[PDB]
Amino acid sequence: PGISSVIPTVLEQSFDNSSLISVKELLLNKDLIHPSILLLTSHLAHYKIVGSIPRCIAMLEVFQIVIKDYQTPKGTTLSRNLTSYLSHQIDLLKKARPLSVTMGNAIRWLKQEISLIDPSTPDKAAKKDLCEKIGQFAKEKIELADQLIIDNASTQIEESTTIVTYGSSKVLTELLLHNAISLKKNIKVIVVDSRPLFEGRKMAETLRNAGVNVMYALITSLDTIFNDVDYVFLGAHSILSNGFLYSRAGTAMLAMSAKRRNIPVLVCCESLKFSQRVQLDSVTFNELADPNDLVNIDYENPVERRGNKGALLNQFIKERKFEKKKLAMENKPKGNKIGGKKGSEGESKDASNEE
Amino acid sequence: HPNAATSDVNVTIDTFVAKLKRRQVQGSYAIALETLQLLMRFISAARWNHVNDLIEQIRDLGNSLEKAHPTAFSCGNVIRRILAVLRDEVEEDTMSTTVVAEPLISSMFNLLQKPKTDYRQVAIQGIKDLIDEIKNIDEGIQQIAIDLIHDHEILLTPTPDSKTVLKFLITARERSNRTFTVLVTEGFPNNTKNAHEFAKKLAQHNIETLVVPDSAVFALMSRVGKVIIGTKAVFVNGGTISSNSGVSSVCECAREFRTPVFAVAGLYKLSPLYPFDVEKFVEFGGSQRILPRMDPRKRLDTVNQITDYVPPENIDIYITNVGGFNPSFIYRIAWDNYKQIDVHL
Amino acid sequence: EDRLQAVVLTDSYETRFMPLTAVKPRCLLPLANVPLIEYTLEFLAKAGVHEVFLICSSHANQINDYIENSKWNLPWSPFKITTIMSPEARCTGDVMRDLDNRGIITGDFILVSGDVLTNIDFSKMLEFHKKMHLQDKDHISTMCLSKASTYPKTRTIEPAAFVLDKSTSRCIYYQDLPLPSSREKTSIQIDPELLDNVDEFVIRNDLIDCRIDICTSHVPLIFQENFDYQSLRTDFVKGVISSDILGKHIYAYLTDEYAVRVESWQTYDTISQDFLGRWCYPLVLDSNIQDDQTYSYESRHIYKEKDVVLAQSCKIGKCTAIGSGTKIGEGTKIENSVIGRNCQIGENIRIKNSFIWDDCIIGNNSIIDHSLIASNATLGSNVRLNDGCIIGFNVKIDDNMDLDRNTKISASPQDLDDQTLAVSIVGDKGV
Amino acid sequence: FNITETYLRFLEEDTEMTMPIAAIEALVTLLRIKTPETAAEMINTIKSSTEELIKSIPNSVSLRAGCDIFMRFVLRNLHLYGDWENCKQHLIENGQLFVSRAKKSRNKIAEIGVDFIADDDIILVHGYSRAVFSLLNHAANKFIRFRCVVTESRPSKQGNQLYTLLEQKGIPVTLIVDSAVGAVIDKVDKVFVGAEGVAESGGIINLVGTYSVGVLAHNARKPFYVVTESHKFVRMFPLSSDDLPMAGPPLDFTRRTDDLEDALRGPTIDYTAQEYITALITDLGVLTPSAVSEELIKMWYD
Amino acid sequence: LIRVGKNDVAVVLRVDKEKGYIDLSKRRVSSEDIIKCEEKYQKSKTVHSILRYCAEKFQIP
Repeated sequence: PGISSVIPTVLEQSFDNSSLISVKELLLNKDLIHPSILLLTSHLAHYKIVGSIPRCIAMLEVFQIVIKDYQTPKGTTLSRNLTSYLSHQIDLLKKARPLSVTMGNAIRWLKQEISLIDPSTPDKAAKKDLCEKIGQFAKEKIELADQLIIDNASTQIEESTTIVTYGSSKVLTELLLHNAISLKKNIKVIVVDSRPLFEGRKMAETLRNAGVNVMYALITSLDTIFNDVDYVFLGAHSILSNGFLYSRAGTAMLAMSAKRRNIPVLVCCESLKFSQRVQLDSVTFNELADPNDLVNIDYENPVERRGNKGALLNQFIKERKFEKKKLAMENKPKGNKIGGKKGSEGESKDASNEE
Repeated sequence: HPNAATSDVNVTIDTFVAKLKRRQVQGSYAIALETLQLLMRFISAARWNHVNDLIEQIRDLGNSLEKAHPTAFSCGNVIRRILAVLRDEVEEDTMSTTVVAEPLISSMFNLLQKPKTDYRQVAIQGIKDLIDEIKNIDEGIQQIAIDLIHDHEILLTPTPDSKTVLKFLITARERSNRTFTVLVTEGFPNNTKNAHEFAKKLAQHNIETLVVPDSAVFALMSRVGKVIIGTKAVFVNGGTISSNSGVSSVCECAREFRTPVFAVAGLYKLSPLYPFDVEKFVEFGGSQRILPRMDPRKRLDTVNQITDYVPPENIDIYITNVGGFNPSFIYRIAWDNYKQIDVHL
Repeated sequence: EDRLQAVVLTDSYETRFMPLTAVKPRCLLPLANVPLIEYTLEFLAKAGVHEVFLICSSHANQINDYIENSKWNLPWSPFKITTIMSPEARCTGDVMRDLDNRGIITGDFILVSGDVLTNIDFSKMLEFHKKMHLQDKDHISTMCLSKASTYPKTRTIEPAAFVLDKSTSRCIYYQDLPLPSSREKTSIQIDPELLDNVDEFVIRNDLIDCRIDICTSHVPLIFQENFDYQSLRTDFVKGVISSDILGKHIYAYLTDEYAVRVESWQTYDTISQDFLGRWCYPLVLDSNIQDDQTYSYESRHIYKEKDVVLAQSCKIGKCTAIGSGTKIGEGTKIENSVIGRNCQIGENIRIKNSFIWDDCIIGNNSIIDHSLIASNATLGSNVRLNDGCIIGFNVKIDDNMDLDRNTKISASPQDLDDQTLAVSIVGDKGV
Repeated sequence: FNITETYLRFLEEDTEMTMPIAAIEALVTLLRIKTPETAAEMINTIKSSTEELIKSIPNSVSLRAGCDIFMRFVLRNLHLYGDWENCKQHLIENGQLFVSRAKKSRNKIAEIGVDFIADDDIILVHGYSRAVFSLLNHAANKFIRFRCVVTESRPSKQGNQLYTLLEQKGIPVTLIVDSAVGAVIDKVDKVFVGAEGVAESGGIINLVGTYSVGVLAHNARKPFYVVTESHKFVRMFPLSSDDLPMAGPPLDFTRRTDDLEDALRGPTIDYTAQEYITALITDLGVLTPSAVSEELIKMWYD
Repeated sequence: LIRVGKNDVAVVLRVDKEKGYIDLSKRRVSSEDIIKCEEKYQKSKTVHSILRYCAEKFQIP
């Protein structure tokens, strides 16, 4: 059946609409669930590496694995309880960590596929062709697109560069790595780190693993870092029907700063991340997590100090809340690198109707 | 001028220097107090015979102190104030010794045109007055301060390091008729623990407290009503040095959204010297606190700073013990406390 | 708790710096355009010193002169300098014996071997030492230790493996290995004398040497008693462990923050780099300690003194310090290198990770990489240097020369190639 | 046969057919000699010719735009899957036809899209375009109260030329230096601009000074307008504030001279952001907001 | 679909037998020809493989 109720810490007065609670340690579940989904959920819940791009790929891989493992029952057809199973999986995912736009798209695609082939064909012939098709799709709309984006970026970069970067966006890491290795230009990389997830640190580590000249900074230290420095790059999660940048935590402020100090910002996005859902603020739907992330006192993740703070429930009238997904302003980013080479962010849903 | 003249007459200068260098002394108020004490010691013990020479000596001492530590503005300010106090008395004396018209309190054309007493006691009294002034600032702010914040309004608080700002907040919170929601920005490499402490204090006081990370400033900005700075030093044109980390960006954001930006500090923190360079006055922190290891960290050059400088364009209000002032007006206040020649030493 | 004397072991590690230390004393040499003794003195002051004692033998007159010239000579100082003059060349045992013969040792005396500069507060350490002393009557000396950079790889000269306790903080074994430099001996030994008393055995290697010692009145007496101990780390600590005098305790203080002593050349360079960055919390040059100094702070870890002149259009990298009275031309690429006081740099010079001492002329169209130039030694036109090339005192490198990796140049005007006279050895010229 | 030679044909004359149209015509002429039936022998050669032209360019942008448009048209042509001859013939016809079209487009612009200036609205004109001038002249034939303000253009004294063209129609005019342009926004109602090209982002590729003007307009909330013939859509993205594929130097700091020789190397091409545009007047309907980008998308199918 | 590396079936339109210009088409190709062309390609590859070991062994062109 699962688990219900029992939530840690205060519920707060403001920003109460989305799930923030749940299974962290498993106790009593339905005896039919494939464990790979559960494992994935466990990973996603306590993840520090993933950021919009790889999650969907991982999900796809999991689905493929499931298909490979899937065996049709002797009585009922191929699609009878499969849909129910899928629904259950979705519910589990939501309980663990809310579904992204890419994930939704993937789900839609899966549904379409299900509709395409009606229950009449044998087992070993259908899924052989399905898995191949899915692989082909993956090759087409993801990796190739990424490659195209990279190549576009390559021509767009001039001579003598000093760049400030943020996030654990895989595409950006790929880009920077490419710059370092195959282009052999005068590239300087400055990294910004955030409190909820150590993405900046990871980026820095990756850079080190290549051998790049790295400056390391935070959200607070920005007034002195400019005083020569030109380009600013950000990692996007999804672009809505309005045209606003619906992305991760510390991006919008950086963009604003860039705008203030002359030189504009450039953001990268895929040709599948676009959504039909309409929202213009972070209050509508937001990725909210447990206040356990904002407990550690600086330095590193595993330290555990008995300093000043370490209580939430016992404290009378105290609201410790943090947000993960933000909505950045429309006019501030100028450059968008998508499947159609180059374009403005004001296009919004030009690819959505195109499909 | 070296320390050859002062060795057995005054010894505490070295101790003061030591306190400055290795940061044994903490909080600008304490520094100011120390400076006052030093001045008192100088006055009670040393010999003068002449007045101009004494003034020159004092100036030299001030210069030396400045050279020893540039980030200690309060120390300088107090000295300047004392000099100003001396100067007026000296001027008065000269008029009696010899034995004038002015449109206002000070004249510009007097510089162009050619122009024993118990002054020691007066000088001593000046120091006492200064001490008294230092003692209570919050009592002269609260009569103006608890008039701005209203019901169902939301406050945003960068820099909780200052002791005055907290007090100001507390005084406002005391009132039963007034209710407000508080958003607190953390400040990672320099302000975190202090911020936490502030939050705890707020909780204790029984007010609605919201702890906000440095990245989550943008999302809540549609609801933000007022902005308050925990500044450490005030200057001529309006620009201020803030008490470490996470002030500039927030101010910029406020400016963008046209959110009112308040500042509470005091006139002892106010300096008659100009902040011509950000790089000269602002001191930087430590690299060790950010990231562990040393051998791979030779490649990873980390940038982190203590103090923060905010332009006078963003900040509009400077409420002190006297009253409410502007960045376009505060210069005159400084002049009323520090004289024309006393600026350069 | 108050009134503590200091004894500094100076002029001990000569000829360890193989090119230098022949004409001028070891400690008088500048770290970052300012003498190494000063930092040590500052550290001592921070700790809490009431009287200063220095051990001099090699070029003592110069040291004396320096002392006379120094700030502590004047009556304002809480601590006065009185030097110990001894016969030439002796071990630390002999020095200790000599000290004992004289007799100034009272209570908890401070003994520092070499020159150390660190950021950690010492009062707390002192308090700890006192409290531990108050526990049991037969307590000896304090040792300082700091956490290393995760994995050891740049440490070959002194990679001491410390087997330590968590409850008492006490050393069990001391061993030196040349394993990363030369793969001949890769072995670890544990003595079974203290196995069934400690129980909590933590074997560690990643700890850096500091060699700062807080010592009781027992130590000189001990030294007098057992004359076989010439050294203080290799034989002494081990002896103490193996029960030379039964029922005795020693300290090993653990700190998370940075603390490293000066030992070799690469290590020295690393220390300098650390100093340049914000590794040490209060130790910055812009505060001005020597009073004659006029250093000021600038953006991107750049130090500039007063009266420093640099010409237009010169792209700089990261972490650069320039001394007073410098004249630098056009088209220079400067990266992670310190330039000395009153140095005259020409035109079109590429520098990366190097080090330049006081008053040096760098010739036109030259490339300097990871190499050190000592005081009053000049570089001519077209000189190409590689990683770790030490240049001695007053060496005149004239027109057109190329030197390969790890080439050492003599300082005194013997055994090593390249001499102080005109042109470095590509064509035979010298004494 | 050469396209460059053809281009160098008109110089003292012109002032009629759009440049991008002449280039297109030249291209067509080049094509209709060496048999357009084969795609292997022809398209590659055309591309090579275009590359050569690009290499030879002194200070022109729209040529590339024209050529790519032509290419696109050609591509569109052979989708009917009929026969090689008829399609080829049609293509051949479509060169002179294209030229003919331009005039009609101009006429359409001058009759429909001239309603902005009616109630004595004072116009601030900068950046020479033929279309804008046509609009102006055609607006004087309807006897409508209007007034003109001229900002001084200095590439090689084009401002004077401009003022000389307005004297033929007999209309009061005054000269304003682009330094005191900030002082006078009070009596002047609206700002109008002629562009060299329209970017992928939406922004305008223009002349010696436009960005500043745009900024001023934004400050004053008096609307900024761009009037161009609809064929200046190039696949170019100015990502930063001071970057364009320019033939001239982008702010070159010249060495310490004495005889005053190297000075006049100031930015002769400037770029403004996408948000500054209020209305863009084109023959293919009254469209502005994100229309150029849409058109580009339609063209490239991406 | 196409991009890099993937096998695509073509049919020759126009040939210039003088200097070297070859025209190709994909739309004229039917579903029947797909396997055929692939098979041909495979055969060609096999032939190439056959005449490579020989080249290697005797060290001849």
